[PDB]
Amino acid sequence: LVSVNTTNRDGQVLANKVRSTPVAVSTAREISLAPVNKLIDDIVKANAG
Amino acid sequence: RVPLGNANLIGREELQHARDAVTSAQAQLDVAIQQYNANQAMILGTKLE
Repeated sequence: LVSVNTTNRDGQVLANKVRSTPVAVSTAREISLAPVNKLIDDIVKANAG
Repeated sequence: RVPLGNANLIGREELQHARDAVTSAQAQLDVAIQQYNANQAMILGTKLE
């Protein structure tokens, strides 16, 4: 049950501001490729002689 | 042929030709060896499977 005050009505009805900061950033599910690079180096070294 | 030339019993062009023949044979052998090595790069001495 919500009761909203209206005594002060200095007009601002539609938002008119921007911000350079995101909302709800999620980083999990971003993979680091180091181990696969190590595997690739190992494979390349084995077939060069 | 070298000893005869040492005593000056053959022309010097004959010695030059023989020495150049030795060098050319060496170069041809090098070509053959490198060809064989190139072929062996695709096997690397591993079993068939």
